[PDB]
Amino acid sequence: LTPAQALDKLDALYEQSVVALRNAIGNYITSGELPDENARKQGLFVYPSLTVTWDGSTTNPPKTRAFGRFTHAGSYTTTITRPTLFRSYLNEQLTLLYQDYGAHISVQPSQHEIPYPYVIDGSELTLDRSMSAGLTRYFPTTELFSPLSHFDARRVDFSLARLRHYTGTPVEHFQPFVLFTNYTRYVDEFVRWGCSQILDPDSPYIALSCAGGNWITAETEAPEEAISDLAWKKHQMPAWHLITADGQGITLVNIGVGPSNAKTICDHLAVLRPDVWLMIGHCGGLRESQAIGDYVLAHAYLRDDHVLDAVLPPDIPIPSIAEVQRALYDATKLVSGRPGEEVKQRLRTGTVVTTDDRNWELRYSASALRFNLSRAVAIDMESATIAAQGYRFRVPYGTLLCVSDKPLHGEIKLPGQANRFYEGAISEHLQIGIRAIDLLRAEGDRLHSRKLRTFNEPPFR
Amino acid sequence: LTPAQALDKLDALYEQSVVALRNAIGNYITSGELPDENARKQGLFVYPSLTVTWDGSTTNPPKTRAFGRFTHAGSYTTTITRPTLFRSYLNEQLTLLYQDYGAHISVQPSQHEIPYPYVIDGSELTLDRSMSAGLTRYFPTTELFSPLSHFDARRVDFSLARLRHYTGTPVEHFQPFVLFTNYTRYVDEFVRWGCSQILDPDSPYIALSCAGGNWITAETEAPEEAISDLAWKKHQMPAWHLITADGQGITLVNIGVGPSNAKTICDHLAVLRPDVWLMIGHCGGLRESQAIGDYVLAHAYLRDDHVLDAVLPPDIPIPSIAEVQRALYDATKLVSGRPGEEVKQRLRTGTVVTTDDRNWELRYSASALRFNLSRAVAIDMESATIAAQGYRFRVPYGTLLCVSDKPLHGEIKLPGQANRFYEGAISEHLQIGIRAIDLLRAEGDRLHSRKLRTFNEPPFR
Amino acid sequence: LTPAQALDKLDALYEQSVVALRNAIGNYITSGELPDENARKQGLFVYPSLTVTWDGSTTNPPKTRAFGRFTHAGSYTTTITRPTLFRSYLNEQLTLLYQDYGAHISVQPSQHEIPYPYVIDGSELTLDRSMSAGLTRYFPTTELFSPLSHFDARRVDFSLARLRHYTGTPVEHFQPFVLFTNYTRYVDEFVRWGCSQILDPDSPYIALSCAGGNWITAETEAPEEAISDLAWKKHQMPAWHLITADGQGITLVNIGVGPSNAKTICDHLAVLRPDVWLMIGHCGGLRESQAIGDYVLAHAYLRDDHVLDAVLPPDIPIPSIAEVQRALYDATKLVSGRPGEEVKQRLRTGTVVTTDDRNWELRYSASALRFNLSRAVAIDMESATIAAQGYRFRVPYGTLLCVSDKPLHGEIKLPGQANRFYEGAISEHLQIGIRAIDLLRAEGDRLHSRKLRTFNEPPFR
Repeated sequence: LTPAQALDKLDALYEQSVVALRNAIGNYITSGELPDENARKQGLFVYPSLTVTWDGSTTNPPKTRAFGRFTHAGSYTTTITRPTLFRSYLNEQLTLLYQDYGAHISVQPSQHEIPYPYVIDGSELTLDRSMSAGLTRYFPTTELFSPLSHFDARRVDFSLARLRHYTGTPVEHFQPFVLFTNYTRYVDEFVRWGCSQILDPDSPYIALSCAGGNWITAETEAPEEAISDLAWKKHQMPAWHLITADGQGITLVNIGVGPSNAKTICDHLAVLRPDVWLMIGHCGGLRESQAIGDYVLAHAYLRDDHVLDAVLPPDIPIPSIAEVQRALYDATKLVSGRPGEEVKQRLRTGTVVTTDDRNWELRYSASALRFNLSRAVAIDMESATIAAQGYRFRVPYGTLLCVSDKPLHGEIKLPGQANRFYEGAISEHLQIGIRAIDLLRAEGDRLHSRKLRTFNEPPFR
Repeated sequence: LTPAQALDKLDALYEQSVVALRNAIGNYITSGELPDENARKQGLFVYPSLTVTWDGSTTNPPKTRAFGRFTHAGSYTTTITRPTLFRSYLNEQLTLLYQDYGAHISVQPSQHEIPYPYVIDGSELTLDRSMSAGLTRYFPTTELFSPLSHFDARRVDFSLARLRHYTGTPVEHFQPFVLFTNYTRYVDEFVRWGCSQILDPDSPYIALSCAGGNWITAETEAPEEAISDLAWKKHQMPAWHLITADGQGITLVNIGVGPSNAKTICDHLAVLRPDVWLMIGHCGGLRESQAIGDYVLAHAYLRDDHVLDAVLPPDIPIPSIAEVQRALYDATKLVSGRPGEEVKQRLRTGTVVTTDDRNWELRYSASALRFNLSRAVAIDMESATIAAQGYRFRVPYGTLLCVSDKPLHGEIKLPGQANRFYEGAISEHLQIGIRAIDLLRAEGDRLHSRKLRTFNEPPFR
Repeated sequence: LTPAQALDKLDALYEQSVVALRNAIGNYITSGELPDENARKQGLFVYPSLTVTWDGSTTNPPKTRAFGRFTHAGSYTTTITRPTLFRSYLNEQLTLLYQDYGAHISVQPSQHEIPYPYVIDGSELTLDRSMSAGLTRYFPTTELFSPLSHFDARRVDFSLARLRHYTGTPVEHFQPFVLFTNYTRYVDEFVRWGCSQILDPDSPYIALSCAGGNWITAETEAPEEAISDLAWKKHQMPAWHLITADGQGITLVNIGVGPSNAKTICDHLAVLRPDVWLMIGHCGGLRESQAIGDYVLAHAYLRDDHVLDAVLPPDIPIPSIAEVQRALYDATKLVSGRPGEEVKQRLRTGTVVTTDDRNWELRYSASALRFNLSRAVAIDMESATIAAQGYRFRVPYGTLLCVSDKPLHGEIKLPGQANRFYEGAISEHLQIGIRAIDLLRAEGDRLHSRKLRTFNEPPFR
């Protein structure tokens, strides 16, 4: 079986099942009819199942590529969902295994049914008590030889649903290069630069999906509702997508503040298999030689975020991704206009502390030892969490923060208040983020190294 | 008071005290005479004390330099020892503070006497029971406003004595660029390349101090006793110094195996304030795609060495020094020929596990989870310790190991056992180390960044 | 099936397999021929498998003996290797179970093939890339009801190989009574005393295997190369075996310094099932009443060695072995002349701290609390590790150190230098060790008590 073929059979099998389930649900709602246990066992509501096998013998196996490789020989499977949405990805990946390793592809009904909530397309239903009880009782609901991908069908559906809700955007609009910001003024500056890019008939950016719904293209009456204030009341983490023809745009998510939030957003955004996400936000400068408006390139993190300690113990080393570091570095060199060791007067590379206690100042003395011990240089509340999640989900990551204040030196200024020197840098900052992406996008596959491959790393990127 | 002046008064005061103490000791040994408590209180046996003050007001204070800076205004002091040995360093540092900040230097007797063992230039002079007791009873012994430097007089003397003993070399011969190796064959290759360098009338290398005593210069009968086998029985960590006129040579120390050793050696070598030390040794490849002879550039460490957990908790992040990473990377590009992106076929950049349990294989199962969790790529027994010590003592560090075997893939091999493919690269490996040093030496001050500065970082480098 | 019979069938089955594998390997090397999977399944490369069963009903079951007992009724099995080497041991053990319990012995091919490295007798192979790859791919490699013995076939082969490498000696020369030393001068004194013993036609000692190869017997031209300095460069832990007719000699291993090393050596030496190993080395005296040259009989250990914390938690109690303690005690009484309670002026029995941080002095204040809390009396770097390993592998153990300096009292000496009084003591010390062994050897089986038996203690000693 071949790539293109596999995709079609996936498309087919999937549509078939979702349609079959929707039908079953309606038939129950209207007449109270139940599905026949036999057709289900036969794979009525089941997700398609994609399997790739390798005999383990190829003359020149790619050993440098970061993804799309085989560690050993055998069969790798996984359930599939939204084949259309993932068509690009699925093809790119299957092709690599098909050609480079000459793998045996095959598609067929899995043993996992699609939870009914994931097939109810229009507005969520509003059945009475009994009606609901009956649904969750007679229909597929959510429950609490080697993996072919990182997430299985159910995990992906679960996250796709959330991404929409939190983001206030369609999962189809997300771009491969992500930018995370903890300050509202960053979106403002992003949207503005965005629309600008659309009108420029040279900028590949041809559209702008906005948290809330607004779709903005070259010909759009009043490009004002782009930042419909109502967004920040309906969506905990609004997103904005500067889309391009080939879908190599830039997606920006304003994760807001709290490690709790940074973990949550990444847990879902991860299923879309991004190429890289960058933390572009404000932070506190801990060194006296730092001036508000300066930049910090995180090269390590003191994880006082707690949110990921369970799944990733604090003594597990979270490294810097060289490729992402250079991009962030050079981007600062170019955008800030000063080439050479000149940048060091505006950029400090060092260890960043991420914490879940915003009023950490109230306990400085207690923190001070660890702060010194780790040669901390700045402090924030998302960095380490974003990095850690990138590390966990194999998504290149990087952190470039802008000093918005110096807690340890009288100058405490809560973002939103008058802080000339910080505020005036918000635009340049966002630009360093964007340029870093440009640089990384041009890197092609170089972007991805083997730095995050686990021993059991799935063949799919 | 000025730099040159301060240095001379230090020289003076020091010589005076050591001589005064040697005298006191002889006078006791010969006649049983004791020193007069009054002259001691006056500063008879005391070390000189160097003090630098800053009023805290300079128009353009260096804020980018990594060392020789002032965080705040005030008086910084420290006891001084072996002023002659540290003449170069002491001058370079005092000068920076004198000029750039216009600091007020001053020298004067401290309140700390020199332990008598540090002044007995002679290995020994046989004293019986009572003679000894009398000595430790009536003479200075080792009894377990801001800091100007990292180590005080006693701490330095302590380490200098050891460095000699462990190394089998004179502390005066140590060079600013250090190479650490865990395999005897590395020294062989180093010595050979060294002598060759001396004979070449273009290679700045004009001498070769050898563990044991042998001093080798351009005109030396038989440059054979260079590796006097007796060294490895008298010195737990033999050193070899390829000295140059200006003292910018290369020092190589064969730390042998065990984290216990790596810590010990660094504790002492640190007082000589090196410019960078590199871990050039063997390791086990944990990834299937690795081949014996390949290289590993550590970009993080899983610290299972235990030896430093007390003074530096495992959750404290130890980063990579960008400058050192590039040098190690580029050096591998150049030396292994075939540069560019082909290097990735021979060099893997990833996390290295350092452990104190050599037979860790006997417990693989237990380790496996953490190995996977940390995306480990290789395993050794010094890396993380050397790195962590560099981190602690503010000495740029880097690790570039060579896969000598693959424990997880039927190929457990021992350093001594026949390993055709590892042995073959030992020369090329050492060359990558040396080239990286060359590259870093040429970096001038660029080598030193602010990545290791603590909040209370001492003015002196 | 009977003892002698079982040993022969083991001998047979083993030789057969190793020969068959060697043949297979050659056939591959020369023609590229592969073994037939069928013959392998049949047990072509497999180790013999020794099984003993007990119906669980004997009138007077030995309940006092320390080893060779049955906890419950059932079948106890294990793979066997080098039957010839273990002939003595294997017989002695199988006999005890055969007679005392009337057990049913049986031998037969196991399910475990012998890793090819263990059958290549001469020197390790040096095949090219492909040749090696092919070997590890098509042949047995090292991959990472109740047990009859402590270690199975593979584990034993693994350690036998290492013992040779680290020790620089043939596993067949190892004697039942072991001495561990952390100072080179101990071997010197041992060798000297050894040759002396050989020449004396009353001393059972008739030979001396030396680390490096040198075999010394009564008629050996120049007994000088006994301590071939080259040993300490090729062997991380040289051994010397004072052999006797009946193999009840004394083996001395210079484990050098570091807990990492002590663990490693015991991991392997353990498979030879020694009768007892003693830690005879130097240490630091922590009590002012102690004088350099004094002895310390460890009766407990503060485990700051970290190296065994994983496998044996620090709160698990490591006791003293009464039998070994008496021997060590009396040996000090006899050898030091001082009889009765006079010994207490030269020997202090107390708790010893073992650490992996050699420059622990640099942190005294932090240690001091625990030191006091544990009534510490001396400090070293192997004791607790050797003791713990003995405890782990059921090998009676004991520690008798010699004070080589007093860190806490102005004499932070560096053993490997000019410490007059410690040097003098060495010979007497080594003699106490040797006398203790004599005493224990005479103890016959008394030596072994039930103090180390686990609940599942294997039948074999």
